[PDB]
Order: sequence, then structure tokens, then C-alpha cells
Amino acid sequence: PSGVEGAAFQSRLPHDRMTSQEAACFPDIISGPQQTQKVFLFIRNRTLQLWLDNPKIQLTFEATLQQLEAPYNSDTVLVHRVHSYLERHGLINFGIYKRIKPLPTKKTGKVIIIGSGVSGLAAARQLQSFGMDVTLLEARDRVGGRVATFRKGNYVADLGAMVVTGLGGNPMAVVSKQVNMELAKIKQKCPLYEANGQAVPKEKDEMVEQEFNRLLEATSYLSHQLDFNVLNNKPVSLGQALEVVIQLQEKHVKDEQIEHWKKIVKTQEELKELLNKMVNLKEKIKELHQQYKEASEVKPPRDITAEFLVKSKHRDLTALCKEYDELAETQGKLEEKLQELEANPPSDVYLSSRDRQILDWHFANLEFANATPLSTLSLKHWDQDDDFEFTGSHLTVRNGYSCVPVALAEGLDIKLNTAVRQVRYTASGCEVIAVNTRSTSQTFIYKCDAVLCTLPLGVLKQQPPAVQFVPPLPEWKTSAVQRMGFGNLNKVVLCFDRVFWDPSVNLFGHVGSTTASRGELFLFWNLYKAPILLALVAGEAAGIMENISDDVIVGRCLAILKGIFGSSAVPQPKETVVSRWRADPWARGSYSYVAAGSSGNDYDLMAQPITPGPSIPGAPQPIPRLFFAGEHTIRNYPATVHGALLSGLREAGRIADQFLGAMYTL
Amino acid sequence: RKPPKGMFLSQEDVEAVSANATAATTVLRQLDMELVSVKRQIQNIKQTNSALKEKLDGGIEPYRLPEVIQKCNARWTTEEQLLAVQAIRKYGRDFQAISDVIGNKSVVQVKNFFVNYRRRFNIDEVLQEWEAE
Repeated sequence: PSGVEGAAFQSRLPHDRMTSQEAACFPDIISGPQQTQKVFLFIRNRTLQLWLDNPKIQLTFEATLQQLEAPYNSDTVLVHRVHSYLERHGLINFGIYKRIKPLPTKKTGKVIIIGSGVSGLAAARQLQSFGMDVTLLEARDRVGGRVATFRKGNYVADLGAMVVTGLGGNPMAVVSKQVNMELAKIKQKCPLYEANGQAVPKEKDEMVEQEFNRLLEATSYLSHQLDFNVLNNKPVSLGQALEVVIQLQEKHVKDEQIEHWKKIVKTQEELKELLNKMVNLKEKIKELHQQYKEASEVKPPRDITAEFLVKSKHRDLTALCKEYDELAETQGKLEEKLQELEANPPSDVYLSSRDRQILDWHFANLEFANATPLSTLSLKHWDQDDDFEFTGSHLTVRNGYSCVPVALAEGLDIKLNTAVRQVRYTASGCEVIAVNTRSTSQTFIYKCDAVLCTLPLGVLKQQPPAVQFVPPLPEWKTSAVQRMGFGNLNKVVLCFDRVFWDPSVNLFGHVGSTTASRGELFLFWNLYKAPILLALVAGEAAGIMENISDDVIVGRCLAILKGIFGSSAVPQPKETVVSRWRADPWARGSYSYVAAGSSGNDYDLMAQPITPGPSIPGAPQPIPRLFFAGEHTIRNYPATVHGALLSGLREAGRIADQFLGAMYTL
Repeated sequence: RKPPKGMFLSQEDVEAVSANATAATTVLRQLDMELVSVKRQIQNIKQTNSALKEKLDGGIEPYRLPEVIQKCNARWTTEEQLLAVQAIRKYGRDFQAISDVIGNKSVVQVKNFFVNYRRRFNIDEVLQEWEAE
């Protein structure tokens, strides 16, 4: 898409229609004459365009109106309203921009931000951008949270996020223009290699891959058409539904065979009933022939009864002889349907042991995508966020994705090595109690107007609590926290001094031995300028490899790589690193997933803020004080970096609208 | 509306595989036995038919007679008339059969004769007595 209309697309916005968001801030416009609505949408798109075409400099309202032309620049307040709404909700002037007008020296309001993960920093920058006082509290000694980059010498390798999924409407696209990230396209070719060490043949790679995708479709059919979504009171998972689909295929494979051979019996028996006719007829023919021969032996001249007997037996013999002839056209009419059927047997198996093992690699890939055993994904909802898929190829950050948080953290008040231990929110404000991670006796008290929680969902899930809420979070929020899913996947970083793989291929697979070990080191990535290969541990493997010695794991990688490339070509690695994200107490997982019994609606609960009760009973209903951001809070873009960012942009807008007022609603 | 093609997924089927924890392994093991059942019942009659197939070794070639290529004629000699009556006594109204017995008379005259000499040859008696068998 292109024009002002592409700016709306690039901002994840319908260009021809007003969002529920905009109806909220412009109830006059959206309830007014359709002409005004069209005027409004043009100013939105045009403004977005201006920002997008140059996102290194602030888009001031005056700069904006200058470029707008009549009749669109006739109503200065509609332009001011639009530009303000956009700026507030981070659709424009978000990220790292040069500020045309420097920030007011006098701040208003104090916000404490828990965690300097991307969602954290994104709100922090935005709130500071809006004239608020922000401090981020951070347990780690570095920013970025789950954006974690390895660096040593020239070696660079993301332990955390490492891919940008397409700039087609991706906010990272604006970020990349602002920050210099070396964005390198990922070539989608991926050769699998069985446990023996040798490539799957294209014939096989494709007939299994297509079965996988057909199998996925099948589950969607069970889900949406047959409403197979509950089973003995429990909710159905994607994994269960895949078994039931594979079974029903296996069941029909045998079903056809039974129908086939039961055709061969239906014919062997027509044959049998026909041979019996043919034998018994040869015996009537044997007897008549004897009889006619005996009657032709009576020498002539004979009486007429005796001449009748010859002529009669002769007609009678010829009658039976023509019957036995017609019956050997029919014996030779079934002796060949029989031969035909025997050469045309249906399929012997549904899938072979070697089929089902390459199918397991394609499942490992899903287990990777959703950081969890498919037995835990909701069948109905695991893919609820696929309409918002970005367009374009997938990319990697060749210079390490930490370059972005580090960029965002610039200019911000960040207390590192500061672990929050308790959150106190009252009708009159909030205080956050944190400790020094080095020495846990040094204790800190932070008073503030509002708290923004970007605590990972695994942290929030922890029993007993890593962080206490005073007062406790209401049940509607804690229930969503249980219900949701926080999964796990890990990485092994292999640092070599020779490039010994195919450089023109970015990623290649390893097919596992069992279904149980399908995710154990099933995929490798050649993403970096330097000689680094990167190995994935998905599915049920993820959680189990975490209790295994780093060296053993590196050993298995080497083995797998020996099998592929030969025991000679694979050196000892110079530097090795293994992630253990479920182990990390500042994460307790990698990202979230739509657990069975969960829905994308839980993601909305996760973001709804908390309002304390009144201090003095019978005093008016207070302001909300506890706000939530981070990957698990953004329904339409969970479990990603762009989604984290977006939730951070989101909470900064509502915190400002709460504590600074939204003047753009009149 | 409909599954991907070749995938088999009927309401009836899905239920029978979920009914209990091993309903899947059960129904799949019932077809394995239903199939071994047929497999050896095929090979049973494959044997029986082989046997029956052998008893017909040689076909019926020793048992054939050459063809009477005989130009059809019009006049009824007494021998041909006498053969007719006897054929009627042993073939009823199956005129084709009679024509093969008498040999040089076609069915129309065979089906004729029947009325020309009906009183003379007492055909009603003859057919009457051929009806008692």
C-alpha cells in the first residue's frame, strides 16, 4: 500500500474507517456527518505519513499544519485535536527523535516503572516525553530484559529476541530508521537432516511438509466446524486435536484396505461359485459324451428311435458345450478384475516411522513458535493473533538486538540492581519497596502517583510471590494470570573460528530420534557476520535441557553437527553460551502463549489497570494507580518485541490521559 | 464448510476415537484384526479355487464334436417327420432344440409342422405327455 493510505496501514490502522479508539476521543466526528469523518481520516493518515517519512525529528503541530493544505487545513482545532491524539498514544513522536522544542523543566506527576524491558523503556520515554517524572526500577544489571545480546570480542549473538517479523506495519520499522540496526533478511530455505546425518530428499521433505499443513487445517476444521473444543470437561488442546486427526487418518487408511480386499473376496467367491458350475458341467459333459459315443457305436441301419438317440444326445452335448464356453468367458471375466485389483492396492501406511519423525520436526517448529508443548496451546485460540501478521520478510539484527533497549534507555532514570519486593498502592498514591540485588539488606522506598508494572508474566505467576501486592491483586486479575500461558525455549550459542557450514543458507534443521526429543537442538541459525551458529531447544526439551550441564549440551550440538558436516570439519567452539530462561528469576520463561482454557480475552484483562479502594470510607471513587504493560498485555501482538513496545506506548498514553488530562476530547 | 481433501473427519468418527482414553488404540486394533481376518480368508478361497481350477485341466476339448454344416431343406421325409415327433416328446415347445435335432429344418418350419400335422401326429397328446415331467 502507498500514499496517505499506506501510512494508515503502516500504523496498523484502517485508512477508510475510524477505530474504536478514535470514536472514544472524537465521538462528535464519528457520530457526525460522513463528510467530516472523511475529513478526519485524511488528517489522521496525512499526519501519520509526515511522521513516518521522517521519524528522526519531532512532528510538531505547526510543522504539521504547514504541510496540510485546504480544505483540510481550514479547521485548526481539528488538526490540533488529531495531532494531539496521535502524539499521546504514540502513533507519532515515539521512539528516539530529536526534540524540536525542548521539554519543560518543571515536571508534573511521578511514575515508577517496574522493569526496563522494552515495554518499560517505551513507556518511560513516552512519559518523560510528556513532561512526567519517571524512574525505572530494574532487577538486572542491564536493560532490555528479554532482549539479551551476547558480546565478546567480535562475537555477537542474541540470547533473547533476534528476529523482526516483517516491516509491513511493524513499529520496529520506525525504530530501525531511528536506531542503526543492521537488518539482514532471513532466507527461508531450510534443509532438514535426519539423525543419521544426511539430507531428507526433496520428494520426502515436501510430502511431509504438506501433510503437516493439511494436518493444521484439519484441527481448524475440528475446532470451527465440528466444535470439538471440550472433552470430559477439560478444554481441548492443539496437541490433542492433532493426535485425533492423525488417528482418524490412520483409521481411514485401514478402512480403505478393508473395503479393498473385501472386493477381492467378493470376487474370489463369484469365481468359486463359477468353478463349481464349470466342474459339475464338465461331469455332465463327460457322461453325455460317453452316452453319445455308445449310441453312435450302434451300427446303422437303425430304427428311428435309435437314430433319434444319436441326434438328440448330439444336440444335448452341444447345448452343454456352448454353456461351458460362455462360462469360460466369465471365468476369464473375473480372473482379470482379480489381477487388476491385486496390482492396485491402496496405501500401505498412513505414515512410516521415518515420515512421523520428520513430521515431528515440523511440530518442534510450532513448539518453537509458541514456546510450549502443543499439548498446552488452546485449540480454539492459539492462532487468534494471525490476522495482525505483518507483511514482508523476516529479519535479524546483525549487530545484536540489545542495541535498541540501550538506545531507548538513553536519557532515562534507571536504577539497576534494584529488585522490587513489594508494591503498595493506596487511594492517595503508591510506594514501591525494592532491594539491592548484590546485598539484599540495602532497602529502598519509592513514593509515586502511579506504578507501571512490566513484570514478565512468569514473574507474576511465581508461587510463592517474588513481588507482593498491597493490597492483593483482585481475583479477576490473578485468575487471568493463572489461566494464561508462559512458556519456554532456549538457545545454544556456538562460537567458532572457521565458517564450516553453508554460508548461503541461514537456517537448517536436525530431525530427532523420538517424538519426545523433537525439540532438542532441532534447528540451527547462521545469522551473523562472524562464525556463529545458534541452536534451538523447543517444546518439552526446553524445560528438561535446563537441568543439564552446559558442556553436555555443547557436546550434543557438536555430535549433531559432526553427523551433518563430518567429524573432521567441525572444530571445538571458541565460546559457548546456553540460555536457561525458565531458570532466570527475572523472567521465569521466554514468552507467553494462549494456554488451553485461556483466550485472547485474558490478554485484555492483563492490561486493565487497578484502582485502589477509598482510604476514608464514603470518599469518592479514586483514580487508578497500578498499570500493566509488557508482552503478555497486548492481545493482538503477544509474545513479541513489537508487542511489548506497543503495550508500553499504550500505557504511557493512558497514564498521561489520567494524570495530565486529555484536552483533545472536547 | 468442508475439511481439506483426503482428510477424513466425520462427527461420528471423531466421537468414537475420544469416547475413552484408549478408544483410539481400540478401534485401530479392531481393523488390524478385521484385516487379518480377510487376508487369510482371501488366501483360503485362493486355494479352494486353485483346486477347482485344476479339476478342469484340459477344458472340454476331448469332448467336442465337429459341426454339421447342412444346407436347410423344405420337404419333410418320413424319417424327418418321425424324428420331429420324438423331439417334441422330449423337448416340448423349445423349437430351437428340435431344429438342431432334425438338422435340415429351420425353426419356422419346426414351429410350422406343429400345426400342419397337429391332428395327424396327435401333437396334443405328445405335448400333453411331455408336460408330465
